Amino acid sequence: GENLYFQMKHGRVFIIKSYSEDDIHRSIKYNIWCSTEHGNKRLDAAYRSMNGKGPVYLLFSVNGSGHFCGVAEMKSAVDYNTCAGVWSQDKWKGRFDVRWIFVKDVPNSQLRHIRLENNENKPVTNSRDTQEVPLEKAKQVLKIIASYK
Ligand SMILES: O=c1cc(C2CC2)[nH]c(=O)[nH]1
Ligand SMILES: [Cl-]
Repeated sequence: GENLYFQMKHGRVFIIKSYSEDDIHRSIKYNIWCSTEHGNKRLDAAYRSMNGKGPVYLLFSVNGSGHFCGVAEMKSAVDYNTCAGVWSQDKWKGRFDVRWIFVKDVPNSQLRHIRLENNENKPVTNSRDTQEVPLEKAKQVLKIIASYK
């Protein structure tokens, strides 16, 4: 048969890279995240220009792990003045709401043939934190993540 679900012109998709496995667990538990100052600025702009016309998806991967670990949607703008030190390292300023919609490990081998024309045609699996994913490649990534078993 066929699965044409992801094949939608409104939506923006970003890679999230975490050094910390603990912080992934905490994000899933409490449905919150924080990036760097410049990453927060990037995500906040995308969320606030989307005006709720479509989702901002976050594709999570722990640095060095060899796999993605799940997918969340942004659910709020960035609040830059929040309690410090709630994450494994005290390196972060602020907080935004997410909603994890998918938690499972997807090996990089399933995804490394998808390349990002906006990042020198490097594999999507070689991205840095808050690398944006072109929509047509994001649809391919989401289908692979959803279909993996
Ligand atoms: O390793 C990390 C850990 C976090 C915590 C959520 C703040 N954020 C990030 O971008 N990388
Ligand atoms: Cl695009």
